[PDB]
Amino acid sequence: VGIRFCQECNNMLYPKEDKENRILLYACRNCDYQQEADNSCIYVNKITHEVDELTQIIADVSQDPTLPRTEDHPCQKCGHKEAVFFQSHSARAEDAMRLYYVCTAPHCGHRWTE
Amino acid sequence: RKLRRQMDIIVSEVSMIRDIREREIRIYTDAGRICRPLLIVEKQKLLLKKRHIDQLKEREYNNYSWQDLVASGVVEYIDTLEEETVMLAMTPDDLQEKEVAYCSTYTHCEIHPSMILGVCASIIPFPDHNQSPRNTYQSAMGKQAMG
Amino acid sequence: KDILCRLEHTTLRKVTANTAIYYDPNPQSTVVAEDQEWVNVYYEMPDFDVARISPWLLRVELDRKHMTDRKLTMEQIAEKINAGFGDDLNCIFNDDNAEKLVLRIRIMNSDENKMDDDVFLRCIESNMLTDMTLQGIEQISKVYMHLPQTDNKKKIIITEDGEFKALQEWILETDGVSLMRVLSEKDVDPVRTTSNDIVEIFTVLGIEAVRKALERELYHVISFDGSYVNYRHLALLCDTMTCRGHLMAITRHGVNRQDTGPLMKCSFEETVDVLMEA
Amino acid sequence: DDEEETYRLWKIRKTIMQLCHDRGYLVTQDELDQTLEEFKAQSGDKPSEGRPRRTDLTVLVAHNDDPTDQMFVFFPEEPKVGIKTIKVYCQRMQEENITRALIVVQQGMTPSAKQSLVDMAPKYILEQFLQQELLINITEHELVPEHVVMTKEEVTELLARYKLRENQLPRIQAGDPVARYFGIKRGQVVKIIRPSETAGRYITYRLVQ
Amino acid sequence: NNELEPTPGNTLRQTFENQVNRILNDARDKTGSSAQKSLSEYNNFKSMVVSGAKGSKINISQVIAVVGQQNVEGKRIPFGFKHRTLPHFIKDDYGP
Amino acid sequence: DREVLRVIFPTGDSKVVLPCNLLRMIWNAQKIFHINPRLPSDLHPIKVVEGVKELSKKLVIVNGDDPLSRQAQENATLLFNIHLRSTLCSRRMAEEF
Amino acid sequence: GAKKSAIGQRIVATLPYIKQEVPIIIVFRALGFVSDRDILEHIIYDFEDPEMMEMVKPSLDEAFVIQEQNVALNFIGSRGAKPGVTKEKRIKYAKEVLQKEMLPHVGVSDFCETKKAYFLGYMVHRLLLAALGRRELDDRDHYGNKR
Amino acid sequence: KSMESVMVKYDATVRNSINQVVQLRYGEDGLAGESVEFQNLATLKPSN
Ligand SMILES: [Zn+2]
Ligand SMILES: [Zn+2]
Repeated sequence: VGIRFCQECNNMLYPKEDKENRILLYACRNCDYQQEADNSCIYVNKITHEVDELTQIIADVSQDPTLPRTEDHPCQKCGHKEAVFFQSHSARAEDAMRLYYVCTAPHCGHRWTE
Repeated sequence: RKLRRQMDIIVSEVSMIRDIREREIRIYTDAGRICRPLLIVEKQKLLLKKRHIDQLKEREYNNYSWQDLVASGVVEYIDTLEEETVMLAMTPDDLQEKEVAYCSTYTHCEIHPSMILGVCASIIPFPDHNQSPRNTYQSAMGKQAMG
Repeated sequence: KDILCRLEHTTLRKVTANTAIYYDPNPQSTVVAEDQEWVNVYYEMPDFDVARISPWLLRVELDRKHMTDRKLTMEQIAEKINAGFGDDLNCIFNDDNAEKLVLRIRIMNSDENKMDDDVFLRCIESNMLTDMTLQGIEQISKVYMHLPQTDNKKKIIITEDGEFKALQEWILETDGVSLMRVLSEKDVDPVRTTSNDIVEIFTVLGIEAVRKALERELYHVISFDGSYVNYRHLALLCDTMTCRGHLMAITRHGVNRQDTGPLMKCSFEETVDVLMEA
Repeated sequence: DDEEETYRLWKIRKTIMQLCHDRGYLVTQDELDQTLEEFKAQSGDKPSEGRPRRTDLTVLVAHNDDPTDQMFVFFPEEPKVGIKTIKVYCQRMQEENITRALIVVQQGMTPSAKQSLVDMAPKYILEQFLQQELLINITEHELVPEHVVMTKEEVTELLARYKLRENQLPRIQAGDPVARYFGIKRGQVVKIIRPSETAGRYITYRLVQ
Repeated sequence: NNELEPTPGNTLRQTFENQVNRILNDARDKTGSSAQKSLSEYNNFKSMVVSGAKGSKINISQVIAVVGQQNVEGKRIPFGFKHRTLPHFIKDDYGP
Repeated sequence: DREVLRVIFPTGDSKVVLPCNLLRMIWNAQKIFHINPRLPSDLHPIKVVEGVKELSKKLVIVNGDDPLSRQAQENATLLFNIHLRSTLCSRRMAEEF
Repeated sequence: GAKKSAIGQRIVATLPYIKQEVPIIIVFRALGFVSDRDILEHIIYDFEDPEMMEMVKPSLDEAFVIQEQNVALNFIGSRGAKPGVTKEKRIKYAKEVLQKEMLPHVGVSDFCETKKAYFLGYMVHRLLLAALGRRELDDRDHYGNKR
Repeated sequence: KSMESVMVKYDATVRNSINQVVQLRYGEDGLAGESVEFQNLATLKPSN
C-alpha cells in the first residue's frame, strides 16, 4: 500500500466507486482526473505491530564505538567474525530483550537477528 | 575533529556530535555549554607521552603550558551531549590493558576520577569511605568553618 | 481461571491481529486467495444475498494465541458483533480449522438496495476496536490471581475439634473498581468481597460499611510501617468523618459544611469569605 | 441466555423474600428457602416467550400485626417504566386498597415517573429498586452490621434516658442503601449493633434525615 | 537468547528485573549474615547493635561486607545517557 | 463467652488491649502473700465464683437502673468480664494460681 | 461521535501572536506551497514508508477547504491579535508575523521562506517520529539540553 | 482543625461543640488509652 499523486497537478489521489461499471477508481477533487486503482486495498492496519526492526536499523550503526561487539556470531554471506549487537526499540510486542546484529566490516551492510 | 584538534579554523570550544541512528550531525558554537577536558585515546594507547610530562615538569622557564598541551592534540574539551558518543576509560593503566575484553573502542580517558568533585567537597579526606548524605553535610558545613 | 477470564475486560482489539479494507464488487470472485472456499460454501445456497451486497469488504485477522488464551469462540464473536450492532453488518466467518483466521465483515444489506462507503467502514473499525467489549466488566483493567500467604486474606474456619485452621484459597485482585457487578457474579463470595475505594463502598453498601472500611484502610496505612496506634483515635476519626450521615472530607469544603460558628470557620481556610457570608 | 436470565429472576425473588421477611411480613420458610430447581419447576423454566413472564412474579405478603397491611412487589416487563405504567400499577393498587408496594425496574425510570412516585406519597407509597441492587443482599455483607428499626416508644425512651433532642443523634440519609432495604422514612431512628474489639459490643443510633 | 519465560501478570522486563533483584538481594543478605557471624564478642559494633542503643545489622553489613544495590525512585539506576548509565559503560549493559 | 469470643474475633487473634493486667496481678499477690504452690490451698471454690460475680457488679461504665442502661453496661464491659471470668476460673485458681 | 471516530489525531501549530491553534497544512500553504506533493515532500522524506502516510492523512483532510495561498493568509489573519477591518490588512499582518516572529533563527529576509518550510517540516517530522515510537522523547533534565 | 472541639462530657458521652453525639462512650468502652495493656484471652484459641 501507499499514497499516490494526480498527473495533472501533483496533489493526492483518493478512492471513488464508478457506479456505471460498479468498479473502483482513484480521483482528485483539485481537478477533472480519474485513474484505474489496481491496489485492491485502500486501508490496512497492523494492530499487533508485527514488525522486526531489520527494515528500520541502518548499516551505518556499525561505526559506533560505544556499541558492544562480539566474535561469537558470524555473518551469513561473508563470515567476518566481528558483529556489533544491540537491543530492540519497538514498544508494542510480546518481547523486549532480543538482540539485533549488524556485521561490523564497512563493506558488509548485512543485518540479521538470532 | 582533526581541524578542532589542530585549532586551525575551529576553536576548541566548538562541540561536534554525530548521531548515527538518526543520521544527524550537530555542531554547536553557542555560549553557555558546560564542558570538561579529557585525554585522547588512539587505538589502545594514550596520546599523552613521556616527553609531554617531561616538558610539563620543566614548565617553569620553558613557556610550555596547558595551552601548548591542548595545541598538540593530546587533551580535548567535551561537553555534555557529546559525551553520549564518547567511550571513556576511568584510568589508562587499568582499562587500556588486555584484561578480559569488556571494550576495545575507548576514545577518551579521564585525567583523574577525583576531578568530579567541587571546591567544598575536595577538602574531605577519604570521601569514598563515607555516606553521601554525610559528604553533603560536610560540603555545606565547610562554608561555615572559621579561619 | 474461568472466573478470572469472566472478570477481565477484553476488547476486540486485543485479540485482533490486523485489519484491512478490501474492495470486492462481487461475492464469489474474491480478491483474496483462501476466502474463495468458504465463500462458495456460504453462497452456493446463499444466506441473505437477496437484496444487493456492497462492493466494500472489511477483513479482520485474529491471533490464535490471544483467541485461545481467553477461551473465546469465533461463533461467540460473531454473535456479539451481530447483537451489538443489529443487522447493519453481515458477518462472514471462518471454519475453526482455517490456519490464518478471518472474519469477513460487510456493511448493511438494505443500505445497498452522509458518511461515504469506505469512511463509514473505517469509522466502524475504529468503533469496534475500542468499544466492542467482548468479555468481562469494563473499568477492570487487569485481574491478578495468587494464593495469599498473609492470614488476613486466608480463609480461616473452625474445625470439628473447635480449632482454628487457616486455609489457602485462590483470591483475585483487580486493577480498577466496579464493586456492584462483581458482587452479582456467579461463584464470587458476596460476604467477603471488598474494595479499597471509599465512595464506591459508600454508594453500594451505605454509611456503616464506610465506617468499618475506612477504619480498616486507616489501620492498614498506619500499621504497614510496623507502628501501633491505639484503636480509640482511629475510631474517633472515622466517627467524626461519618457522623453527619454522608462522607465529610477533612478539607475546607467538608469542615465548613458543618453548621458551626463562623468564628470557628474563619480560623480554618476561608477567613474573609466565611465572615462575608455570615 | 435464558438459563442465566432464569438465574437472575430466582436471585431477585430470593432477595425480595428476604427483604419482606426483614421488614416484618408473613413469609413462610419454604418461600424464604427455594432451590433453583424448585423455583424452575414452579415458574416453568425459560422466561423468553416462556411461563415466567415478568408479570407472573408479583408477590403479595401480609404484615404480622395486621393482615390489612400488605405489600405488593411488581416486576415491570419494560426496560424503562413510565408515568402510564406507574398509573396502571396505582390503579391496581387502589382496586385492592393496599397502601404499600415495590417496583423492580430492569434498567431505570424516567424523572417524570420518579416525580410521580413522590407526588402520591400521602395516599400510596411506591419505592424504586434497580435490578442489580436486588441481585445481592447487602445486609449479609461482612461490612454491614445489624440494623434494627426502633418503634416510637423505644425512641422516646432512648431520648428520655440520654436527655437528647432528635437532631443531636448521628444521622443517616434516606438514600442510604440500607435505609432503602428496610424501607425507613424521615424521622425514624435505626439501632445499629456492631462488634467492637475494645468493648465487645456497641450500639449506635442513627436518625433518618 | 530469548529462553526466559515471562511470569504471569508480569512483562518480560518486569520479570527480568525481579530475577536480578532477587539474586542481588540474596547475595547482599548472605554476605551480611557471614559478616555478622564473623564478629567477635569484643566487637563494639556488635556491642552497640545487640543492646539496641544505636546502629543495626544492615549498618554492620554495609560497613564490613557490601554497600549493596542503589535505587532511584524504587527502581534500579536509570539510563540518563542514551542506552547507558555513564560514558564508561557500553550501551545496553544490564549487569550489576 | 467462648462462643461470643469466637463470633467477635474471627481469624483467632488472642491479643487484646484491656485495662488491668490480671496475670501480673495474680503473680504480685502470690509473692506478696508467700504462697507455696507445693501445698494444698484453703480457698473455697464457691468464694471464687461469688467474688467474681460480686466484683463484676462493681465495675460500672454506664450508671443506671433502666434496661437500656443495663444493656449498655453489659455491652461496654462484655469483653473485660469474659477475660476476667476466664482468668479467675475456679479450676484455674485451684490448679495454677 | 462518528465524524471524529473516523479520523483520529490532527497536527496543529501554536504560532506566536496568533490567538489559537492553526492546522499545519494551512501554515505550509501560507508559506507558498500550494501542492500536497510539495507539502508532503517537505514533511516526509520516505515516500515508501506507509506508517508516516497514515499518520499525516487526517491533517490533509482537515485543511482541504483552503486550497490557495491568499485564502490561507486570510485564514491566519482572521485569528491574529485583532481582526483587521480590511482583508488585505489581515493578509499583510499575517505575512509580517510569518516573516518576523516565525522561526527567526532560520532567517528574516523574504528569500528564506524555503528554509522556514524545511525547518517546520523537520519539526513536524520529529513529532511524527516521536508519535510512531521510532525515537525517544527528549529528557528535560538532560544537562546537554541546558545552557 | 476538624477535631479540635470533640470532647468527653460529664455524661461520659463524646460530643462536639454543637452537643451532637459522636460516641455514647469514649472508645466504645469508656476507658482512657493510657492505662490499658496488651493481654491474652486464653479462652479463644484452644481445642474443645
Ligand atoms: Zn489532480
Ligand atoms: Zn558480514
